[PDB]
Amino acid sequence: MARIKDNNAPKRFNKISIGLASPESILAESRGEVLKPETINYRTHKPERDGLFCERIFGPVKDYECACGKYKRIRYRGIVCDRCGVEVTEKKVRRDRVG
Amino acid sequence: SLKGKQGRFRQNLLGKRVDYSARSVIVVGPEMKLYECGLPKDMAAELYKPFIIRKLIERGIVKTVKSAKKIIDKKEPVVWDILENVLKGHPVLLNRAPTLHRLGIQAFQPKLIEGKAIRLHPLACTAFNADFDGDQMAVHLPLGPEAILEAQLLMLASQNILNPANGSPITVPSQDMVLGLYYMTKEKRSTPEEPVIGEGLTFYSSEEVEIAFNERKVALNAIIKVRTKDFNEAGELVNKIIETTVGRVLFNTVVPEQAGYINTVLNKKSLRNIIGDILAVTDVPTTADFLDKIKTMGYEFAFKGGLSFSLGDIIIPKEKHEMIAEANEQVDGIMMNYNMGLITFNERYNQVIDVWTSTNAMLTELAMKRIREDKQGFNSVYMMLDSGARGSKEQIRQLTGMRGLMAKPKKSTAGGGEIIENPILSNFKEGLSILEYFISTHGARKGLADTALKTADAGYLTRRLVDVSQDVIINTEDCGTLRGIEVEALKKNEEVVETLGERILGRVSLHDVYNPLTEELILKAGQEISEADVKKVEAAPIE
Amino acid sequence: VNEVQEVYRLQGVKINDKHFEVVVRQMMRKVQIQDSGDTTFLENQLVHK
Amino acid sequence: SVRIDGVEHEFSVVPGVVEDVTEIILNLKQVRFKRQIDDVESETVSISVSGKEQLTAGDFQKFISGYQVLNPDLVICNMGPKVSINMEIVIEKGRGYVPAEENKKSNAPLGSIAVDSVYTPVKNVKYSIENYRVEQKTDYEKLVFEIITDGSIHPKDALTEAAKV
Amino acid sequence: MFTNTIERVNFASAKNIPEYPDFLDIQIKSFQDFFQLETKSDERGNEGLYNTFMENFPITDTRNQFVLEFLDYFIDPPRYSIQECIERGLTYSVPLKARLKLYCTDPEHEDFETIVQDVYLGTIPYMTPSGTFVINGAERVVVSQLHRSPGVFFGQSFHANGTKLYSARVIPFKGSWIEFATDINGVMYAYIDRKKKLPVTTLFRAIGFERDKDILEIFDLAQSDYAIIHNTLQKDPTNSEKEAVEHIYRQLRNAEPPDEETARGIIEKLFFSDQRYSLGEVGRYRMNKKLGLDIGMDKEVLTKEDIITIIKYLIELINSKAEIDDIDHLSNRRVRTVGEQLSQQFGVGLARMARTIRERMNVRDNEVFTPIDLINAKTLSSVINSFFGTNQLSQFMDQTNPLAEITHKRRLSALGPGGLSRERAGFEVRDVHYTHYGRLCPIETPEGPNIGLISSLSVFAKVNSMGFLETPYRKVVDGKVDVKEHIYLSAEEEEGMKIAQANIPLKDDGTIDREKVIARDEGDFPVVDPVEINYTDVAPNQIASISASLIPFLEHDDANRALMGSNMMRQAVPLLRPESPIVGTGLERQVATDSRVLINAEGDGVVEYVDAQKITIKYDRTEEERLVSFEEDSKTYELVKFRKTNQGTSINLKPIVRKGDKVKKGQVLCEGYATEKGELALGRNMKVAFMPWKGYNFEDAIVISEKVVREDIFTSVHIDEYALEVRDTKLGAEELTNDIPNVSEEATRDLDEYGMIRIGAEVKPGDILIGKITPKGESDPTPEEKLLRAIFGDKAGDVKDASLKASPSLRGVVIDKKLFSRSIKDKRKRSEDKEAISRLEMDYEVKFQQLKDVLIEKLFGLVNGKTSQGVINDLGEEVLPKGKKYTIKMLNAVDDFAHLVGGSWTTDEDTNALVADLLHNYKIKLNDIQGNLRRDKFTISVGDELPAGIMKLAKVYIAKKRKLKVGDKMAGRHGNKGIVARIVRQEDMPFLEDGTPVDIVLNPLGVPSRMNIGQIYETVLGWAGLKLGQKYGTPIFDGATLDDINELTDKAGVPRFGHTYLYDGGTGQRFDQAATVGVIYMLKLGHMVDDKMHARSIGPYSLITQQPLGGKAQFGGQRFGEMEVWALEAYGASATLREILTVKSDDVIGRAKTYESIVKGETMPEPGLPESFNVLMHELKGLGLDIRLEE
Ligand SMILES: [Mg+2]
Repeated sequence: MARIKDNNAPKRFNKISIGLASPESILAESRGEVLKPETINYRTHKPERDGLFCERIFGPVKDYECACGKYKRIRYRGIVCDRCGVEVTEKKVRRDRVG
Repeated sequence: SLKGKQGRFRQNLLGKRVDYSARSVIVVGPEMKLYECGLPKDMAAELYKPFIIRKLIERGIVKTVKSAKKIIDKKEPVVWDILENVLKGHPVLLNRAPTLHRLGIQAFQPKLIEGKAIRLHPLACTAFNADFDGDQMAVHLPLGPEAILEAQLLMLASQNILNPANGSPITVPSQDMVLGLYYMTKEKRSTPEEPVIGEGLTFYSSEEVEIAFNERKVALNAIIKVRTKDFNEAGELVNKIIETTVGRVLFNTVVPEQAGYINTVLNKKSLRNIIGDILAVTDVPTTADFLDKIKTMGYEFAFKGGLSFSLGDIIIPKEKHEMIAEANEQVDGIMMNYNMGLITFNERYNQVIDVWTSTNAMLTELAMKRIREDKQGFNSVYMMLDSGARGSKEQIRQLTGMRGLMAKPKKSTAGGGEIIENPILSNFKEGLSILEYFISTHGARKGLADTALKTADAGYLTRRLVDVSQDVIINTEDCGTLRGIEVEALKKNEEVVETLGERILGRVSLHDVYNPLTEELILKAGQEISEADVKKVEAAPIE
Repeated sequence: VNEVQEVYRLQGVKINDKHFEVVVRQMMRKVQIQDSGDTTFLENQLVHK
Repeated sequence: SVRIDGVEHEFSVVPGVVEDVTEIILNLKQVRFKRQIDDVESETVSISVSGKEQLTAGDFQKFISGYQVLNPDLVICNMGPKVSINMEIVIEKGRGYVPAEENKKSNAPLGSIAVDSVYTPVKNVKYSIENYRVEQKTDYEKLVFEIITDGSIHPKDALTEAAKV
Repeated sequence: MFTNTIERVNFASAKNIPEYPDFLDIQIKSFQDFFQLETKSDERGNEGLYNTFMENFPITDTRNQFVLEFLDYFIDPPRYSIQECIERGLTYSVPLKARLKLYCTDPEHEDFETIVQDVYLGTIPYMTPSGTFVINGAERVVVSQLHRSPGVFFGQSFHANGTKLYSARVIPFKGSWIEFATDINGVMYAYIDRKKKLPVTTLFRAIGFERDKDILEIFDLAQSDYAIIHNTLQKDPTNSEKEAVEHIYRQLRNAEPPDEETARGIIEKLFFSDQRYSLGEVGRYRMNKKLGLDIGMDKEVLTKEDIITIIKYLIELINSKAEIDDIDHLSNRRVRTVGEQLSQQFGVGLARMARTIRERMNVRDNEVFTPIDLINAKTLSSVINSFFGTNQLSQFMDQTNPLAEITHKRRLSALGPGGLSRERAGFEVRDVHYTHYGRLCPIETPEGPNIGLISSLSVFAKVNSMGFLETPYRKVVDGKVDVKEHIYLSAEEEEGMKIAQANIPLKDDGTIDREKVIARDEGDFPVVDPVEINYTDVAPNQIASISASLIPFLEHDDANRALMGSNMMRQAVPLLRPESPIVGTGLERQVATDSRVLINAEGDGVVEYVDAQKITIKYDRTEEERLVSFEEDSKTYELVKFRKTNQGTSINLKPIVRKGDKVKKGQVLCEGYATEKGELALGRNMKVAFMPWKGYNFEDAIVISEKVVREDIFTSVHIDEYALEVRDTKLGAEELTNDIPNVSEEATRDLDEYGMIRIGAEVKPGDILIGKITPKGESDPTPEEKLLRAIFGDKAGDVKDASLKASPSLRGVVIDKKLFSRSIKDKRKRSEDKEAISRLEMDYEVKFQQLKDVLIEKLFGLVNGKTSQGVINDLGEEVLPKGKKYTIKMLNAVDDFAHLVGGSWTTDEDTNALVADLLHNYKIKLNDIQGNLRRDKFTISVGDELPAGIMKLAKVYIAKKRKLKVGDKMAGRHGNKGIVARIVRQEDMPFLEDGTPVDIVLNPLGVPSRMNIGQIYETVLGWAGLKLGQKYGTPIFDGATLDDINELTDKAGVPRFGHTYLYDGGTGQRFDQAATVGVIYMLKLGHMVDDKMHARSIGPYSLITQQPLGGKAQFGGQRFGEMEVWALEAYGASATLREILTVKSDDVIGRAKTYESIVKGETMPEPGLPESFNVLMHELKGLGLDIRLEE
C-alpha cells in the first residue's frame, strides 16, 4: 500500500531553543488527563480507560479501529467514536500524543 | 534515560543500522581497475532492487511492483541485463571495521561477478587494512544524486591515492606487485656459465627494445643502451643515449612522459617516491592509470618468473657450526673466569649476552651475504626481502641463522624480563627442540595478549581526539593574522630527521622571504609553499 | 606538538605537524580568571577566551 | 540422474548395502561410457541386480543398449546375497563439468537424485619439443604428443577434434 | 593382520614410550568415582555421592526426637535413550532412589514404628559413555575449573605511596575468607570477608589470649623484626577477652551484642564450626605442609596454632626471610573435575532438602509421617538442573570434529564462579608458566579476550584425587634411567628437581650417553652432568596437547602459527570422503579410538552382519560367563547416520569391517565423521605449487583447481534442525495443518496432512516447512479480503498464518521429520489407557516370571547337590534354611531374588562368587525390565514428554551439501589460513613435465614472514609418499629429518626439495625459476561463504528505535556506527551521512517516500526528523522542559 502523504510538513529549523515548561504549555500539548493507575486489563489485554496506556489519550492500538470496534477501516479517518472517545487513525500516533 | 553510555544521546543518536546495505567475504580481483569492485549477483540484485523495479516498469514488462519483485526473485536474464546498465555510474561504498581513518570507507564502481564473495582491488587493501584470510566488508549504497556525486568526487578509490595524515601515496603496490617489478627492473650481468642475451646492444627507442624482447633476442635483465627523452641539467626534455635495462624500458613505457626516465631498481620505497613525483607533475587520473599499468606489469612478471620458496633458497651458512663452537669456547672462558673470581655474576651475565649477540649479528650478516650473492641477487627469498614485498632481516635470520636470545617471563615487579643465557641455537629450517619451543611460546602468547588488550585503548584515544577536535572546520579563506610559527629543520643527535623544506612544504608564508646571497624573491607572503619553492629554499642558505 | 610528534616518530610513522597543531589549538581555548572586576564571571572560573 | 527404489533422498541408506547412497552416487560418477550406436544422445537404463555380493559397473551392461561401460571392474557397492537393488540411471551427452544443480529436471519423477557429471574424456595431455635436423639446418623443431584418454574417444580422434575446433 | 588398518612408515627414534592415558579419563573416571555405579552396595567406598549423603545425614529436629537416617541409594535405568533424548529435546537423566530409616528417640512416642522406605529423590542427568551430558537435547561438557587451591598464600602488594604491604590469605573449601594484612603505619590488621578490619591482637584476645602477656609470650617478646606486633598492640582498643569479642561483634554486625555468649558464638561459628567453615582435606594438607605443622587430617576447621603459625610466617615474610607465593604456580591452582562440581551441587541441594525436612518435622511433631511426606525431590532436581543449565562451566559442546570434542573434554577454564573474570584477568595469569610443562599446553589457547584463560590438558597429564595436575616422568639414579617404570610427579613434587628431555641418548643399560645434558630446573634451564639429573621426560609430545600433537614438523613452525593451526584444525568440517594425511604424526588412530564417537568393539569376536545401519558381532564368551550372564552372545550396534551436531556438521558412520572379520577389544568398527579407517582424517591430500598466480593468490588468497569441485574433494554435508512449538493460547489452541489461509496450493504442495514438508523434498528459500495457524481474535475482514474470499472461494477461518518458513539463504533437502504430541486425556482415552496398562502389566508379569524361572534353572545348575549355609534378606529374614541341600522346590519358594544381601550360599568360594555375579546380573536385568515397564506405562499414560504449555513439538531436519566455492576458508595444519579466490580450469593450472597439473597454488610470500617451513617439509614428504604409495607418521621433535626426505624423494623420482620446473597452462612457457611442488594436507573450515553473504534493501524494523533489525536470520542491515560517521564527516559527505542517518534508518515517512520515489523515478524527498530525535524530544518534554523547533 502507498503510504499516505502525512500533510504535517517536516518542520524546517536551524535553531534549538530550551527553557522551563509552563503548566499552560503542558496542558496545551496534552491530549488528555490520566486518572487511573491501571495500565491494561489482565484478562482482555485491552488498555484501561483513562489509564497510562488509554486509547482516548494516546491513540488507538490498532490501525483505523476504535477501542469498542464501532468504527473500522480507513473510511472513518478523523472520526472520534462517540461510544469510546477514540479517534480512528494510525497506530503511529501512539508515539506522539502526550498526556 | 538520558545520561550514561546507555542513554539516548550515546546509544540511539550517534550510531544506527541502515537499509540498502550488505556484507560478504572479500576476494582479490587483480584484473579490476583501481576504481572498480566486483559485486556478487545476489547482493547487487537485492541492493539495486528498486532501480531494477523502476526499469521493469519503464520497459512495460510489469505494471506493478509486486510482479517486478516476482521477476527479480526468479533471477531471470532480463534482470541481469537491466542490472548491468543500472550498475554503471552508481558507485557503492566499501567499509571494513574498524574504520580508523576516512579511507576505511571508499567508493568503487561495481561490476557483476560470479560467486558470493566481493572482489576487491589489491591496492585498496593497505587503506582498508584488509587481507584475504577471512575478512569481511560492508557494502553501502548511496541513493540520491548528491550522495552519488559525493562518492564519485571525494570517496572514489582512484581519487584517494594520498594518505591524509602525511600526503604520501597510500595506493602503493605491495607483495606480488613489488616483487614482480623488482624482478623485471633488476639487472643481470653476463658470465661465461650464464651468458645474458642482448647485452651491450644499442637501440633507437623503446620500440626496438620491445621488438628485441618479443623476438627473444635480448634478456629482460640485460644491460642495454637506448635513446629516449630524459631531463637535462637545465630541466628540459632532450634525447640522449642512456644505459638501462630492458625491464626498466618496459616499465618506462607506461610511465607518464613528464616524469622523465626512471632508471633505478624498483622497490616499495622507490615506487612510493615515483608515484608521488608523477602525481606532482601530472594529474590524478594519469597517476591512477600508471598505478593500474604497473600493477598489471608486476603481477605478470612475478607470474612469469615462477618465483617460489624452496629449502634451497634458505642457505644456512656452513660456518654456522664453527661460530657457534667459537661462541661456546668464549662462554666457557667467561665461565672459568667467573669461577676463579675474576669477574662478578652480573659481569659474567653481561659478557655471555654480549658474546651471544655478537655471534647472532655476525651470523645474520653472513646469512644475508650468502643469500644476496646467491644467483647474482636473483634468489627468490632475497628478492622478496630486498624489494620490501615481504619479510624482514630478523625473519630471514630466524629461518637461516639462530633465533637468538629470549626474555624470561618472570614476574619481577622492579626490573624487566631477564634474558636467558642460553639462546635458541636452532632455527626453523633445522627445527627447534622441545625446550626452545616451550621458551618461544612465552613470547608468542605475550605478543598476542598485548595486541588484543591494547587495540581498545588505542580506539579510546581516537574517540577522545575526535570528541575534542570535531568542531574545527575551515570556514574563512583568510583571517589576516600577522602571527606565525617559526619552523626549522628537525635535528636529533646531529642527524637531520626532517628537512626544512619537508616541514614547510604545503604551508602559507607569513612575510616575503629573500635569498640572502642573491636577494631574489623566493617566497611571497600569502602564498603556498610548493615543491619548487622547497627546492629553492633548500638551495638558499635559509635555516 | 614536538613531544607528541617525537613519540609518533619513534615508531616510524609519519604524520604532519598540522594535525597536532589543530588539536593543540582546541586544547588551549580557555583562560582562568584572576579577578572578576565588575564582570559577570567568578573567581577561578574557566571561560572561553 | 539416479533413482534407487525405496530411497527418497541422497542422504539415506539402502537396507543390506554397506555403502550409503552418497558413496553409491560418488561411485556412479566414475562410470565411463563409450558410444556403440550412432545418433544415441540420451538413454534411460533400468537396472535390477539381485543375488550378488558386489554390484559392479559391468552389471549395468546387460541393461544398457546404446553405450558401453569402459571400466566394468568399478565397484558401485557391496551388498548382501539377499539384497535386491533396483535403480534407474540416465546417461546423457555433455562437455566438461556440469554440477548436479544444473542437472535437476523439474519434471523428474519423485525420488530422482541428480548427480555431478564429469563429461571430459581426456585424462592427461603431455607434449615435448625436441630439435630436428633437416638437411643442413638443425634449428627445426619436432613435436611429441602423449594423450591419455578414458577410452570413449581414441587419442587420434581426440587430436582431430581439437584441431577441428 | 587386519585388512583395513593403515600402515605408516614411522620415523620415530624415541623408545619405551608408554601408552597414552585415556583422553576422556578426566571426565569418565571422575564421574565413575562420583557415582560408583559399577561398585556393589557393600563395597562402595567413602567417596562421591555416598559421602554427600553421609555429610548431610542423619537429620534430627530441634528437639532431637525424630531422627532421619540414610541407608543406601539405588539408581534406575534412564527413561529415555541418548538418541531419544537428543531427538526429543530432553535431558538424559536417571531417577535416584534412596533408602531412608526414620525412628523416634522420644520414649513418649513408643508407638512410632521405625519406617524404612525407598524415597524417589528425582531425576539426575547422567553422563554419556563419551564423557558428555545431554541437557535439553544438546550435548554439553562440564569443563574442569582451574581455581585457587584451599590453603594460605603469602602475597605482597604495593600501596599508592610505594610502601610494601604483605598479606596472608586463607581461602577455605567452604566458609568465609580471612586475610591478615599490614597497613602503611606498620600496624597489621585481620580482615574478615574483607568487610571491616580488626587488629590481630583483638582476635588473639577473642580466641583466648586475654592479656598482653600471653600475646607477647606467643612470639617470645629480633625486637625490630617483631615491632609490628607491638604497633598492633598499641593500636588495639581492647584489653580483655570480653571487650575484644564485643568489639568484634560490633564491627561485624554493626550493632551491640545482646550478650557475651552470642558474641562468642558468632566467632565460633565463623571460624571454628564444621557446619559453617571447612578447610577440606586438600586445604588441611596444604597448610600442614607449608606451615610445618603436624595437625591431624580429620580437623577441617581453623585452629589457634594455625593462626599463630600464619602470623609468624607473615612476620618473617615482612622481614624478607620468606618468599611470596606465586599465584600462577600449578601447586597453587587446583583442578575441579566434573565429579567434584557435581558433589558440590548435590551437597548444596541436600543441605536445602535437610533444612526443609527439619522445618517439616518441626511442624509435624504430633503427626504420624513417612519420609516420603518429608522430602520434595524438586529441591535437589532444581539445583542440579540449574547447575547444568545456567552455570558457565556447563558449556555447549564443540562438535565440529572429533579433535574439537576431545580438546573440549580436556579443557581447563580459569573463568566461572570461583574463578577469574575477563576484566580482572591480567597479563600474568594469561602467561605460560614453567609448571605448565606436560600439564598445560603452551601452544593451544584461544585468540582474543580469552587468551591464557582457557587451556588444554597435555596428552600425558592427569588429575589426582587432591585435584592437582601430574604428568609422567622417569626416575634416574646415578645417571641411569629406569626405562621400565614411570612415576607421576605433581607441581609441588617437581620443585628442586632437574629434568632432561625425553629424546636424550641412552646406552643399552639406560646410562646417559652425553657428557653435558641440558636440564630443566624450575624456571631456569641449567646445564648439568648426568649425575645431577633427578627425573626425565617420557614422550617427545609430552608438552603438546592432542591438537598440537597432530601438526607434522611442528618444530619447524613459529609458535604463533602453531597456535593458529591448532585452533584451525578444530574448525575443520567433516568431509564427505575424508582421507588420512600422507604426512601425519601417528596420533590420529589414538584420537579416533579414544574419541568414542566411533563404535568400538567391546571384546574379541566375529562380525555376523555388516550394513550401513547396523553391525552384529558374536562376542567370544567363556563357559562361566554364559552360565552367569542373561544376554545373548550377539550384540547389535546401530550406526549413527546423518546426525546433526551443535555446529551443524553431520555425523555419518560407515562400517569398515566385512562379514566374517575377526576383531578384538577396542577395535574401531566404523569410519566417517572426520575419520578414515580408524585414523582422524580432517581434510584431504592435495598437490600444491608455490608461485604467484597472476595476483589471484595475493595476500593469503588461495588458487584452486576445478578438479577439486569436480571430484567432490572438499564437499561436506551440514544439517539444520528447525523446531516449531504449538501452544495453547487464550484465543484457542494453535494447530499444525497444510490449509494455510492466503497461501497458494503450490507453496503447500510438499506439506502432509500435519503441515510438515514431505521427506526428501527440495527446500528453497521461502518454502513452507511446518504449517501453523494461530487463532485470530474476531476481526471483520477488509473489503479487499472479502473480495478475495468471494472470488477464490477460500474459507479462510479466524486464524493467522504463523508457519515457519525457510530462510532466504536456506537451500537443502529434508532428511528427517519428527513430531512429538502430548496426548489429550479424554475420559474414553483414560479408560482405554487404563485397559492398556492392565494388559501391559499382565504381559510384563509373564516376562518377570520367565526371568525368574531362568534364574531358577541357572541357580540350581550352580548349586545342585550342595548345602545351604543360610541366606539372609535385607530385613534379616532367613530365606534359605541352613543345612538343607538345594532343591528346585525350595528355590521356587524364594519370593524375591532382588534383595538377598546377607548370608552365605555354599562352602565353595568360587561357587559363591559365581552365584553372587549371577544374582547381580539378575538384578541388572530385572531393573532393565522394570524400567521398560515404567517407560511403556509412561508412554500409554502421558505419551511424548514436552515442556509445559506445549501440546506438540514439530521438528524438520534439512541436509545441505555444500561444495567448495570461492570465498570458502581453507587452512593447513601450520597456520596457513586463506580464502579461495579463484577456481581455475585444469587447462590453465600449472602442470609438470609429465602433463599432470597441480591441484592448488599457494603464495610463496606468505611463508618467509610467518616462518612456517613445516608446510614446505610436508609438501615435499607428501609428494614422496604419493609417488611411492606410502603414508608416514612424523612425531614432533622426533620426526623426519631433511636427509630422510631427500632419500625418499630420490627413491620416488622427485626433485630434491620439490624444486621442479613448471609450465604455464595458458601459454605453455616454462617459468624462469623452479617452483616448490608437492602434496600438502588442506582442511576446510566452517567459515564458509554461504553463511556470511547478506544483502538487504528493505525489511523488518525494531519496536522502540524503529531501526532496521540486525543479523542475517532477521534479514537486517549492517551497523553504521561512530567511527564510520567520523569517516563520512572527514570526507565532507554531508548528503550521504544525512541520507543514512534518516531515510535509511529511522525516518519512517522518509524511507517509504524514498523507496516510492526510487521505484517511480521522482526526485528524492527531503529528509525528515529521525525517530531517535523524536524519542529524545519526547523524553525531554515529559521531563518538563519546553523544547521548540525554531526556523
Ligand atoms: Mg584478516
